[PDB]
Amino acid sequence: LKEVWEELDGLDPNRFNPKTFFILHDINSDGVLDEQELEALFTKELEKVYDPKNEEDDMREMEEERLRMREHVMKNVDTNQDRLVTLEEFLASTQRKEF
Repeated sequence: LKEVWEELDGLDPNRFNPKTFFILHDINSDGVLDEQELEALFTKELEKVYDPKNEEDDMREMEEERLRMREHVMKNVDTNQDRLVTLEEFLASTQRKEF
């Protein structure tokens, strides 16, 4: 097992791969993400950072953050505004570098 300090050059043709991030987030494997998948993805992100329990206060003033994501995604990713995002139109919002 010779680890050795690896050193890529020219940047291997292994371009990024946003396609997999779309799969891992596809829980019901519907090929699309609706307001029910983003609803759970926002409340859960707080689980990996905040720390709720049985109190009602710290989870209100910061509410400005939940709207910050629900809006930026619904505004910067919504392609044909159908509350539903398909893999096709979604790739565009990303693939189209000029944007």
